[PDB]
Amino acid sequence: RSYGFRPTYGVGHQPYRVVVLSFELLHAPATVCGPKKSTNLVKNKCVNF
Amino acid sequence: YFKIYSKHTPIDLPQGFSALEPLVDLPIGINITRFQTLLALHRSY
Repeated sequence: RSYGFRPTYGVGHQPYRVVVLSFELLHAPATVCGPKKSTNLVKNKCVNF
Repeated sequence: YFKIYSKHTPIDLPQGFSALEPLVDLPIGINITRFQTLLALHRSY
């Protein structure tokens, strides 16, 4: 069947876009890794690199 | 985990020395047991 989407509808029958992100962790190596970073090239002083 | 290497030189294999360098970034699960060479011709088959 088809949806009768109209502007006069309320809030329960109006069009709602829904996305689902499902994460997969197979034994295969991971290729999608989230971001990271900071920024000091400190010199003449022993720091943790 | 993939692996491929290459190097190019101006000379059969000579008696000189040179080292091959890793070339891509391809981590894919394959029980690779095949190898195929692909040539080029102009007969247009």
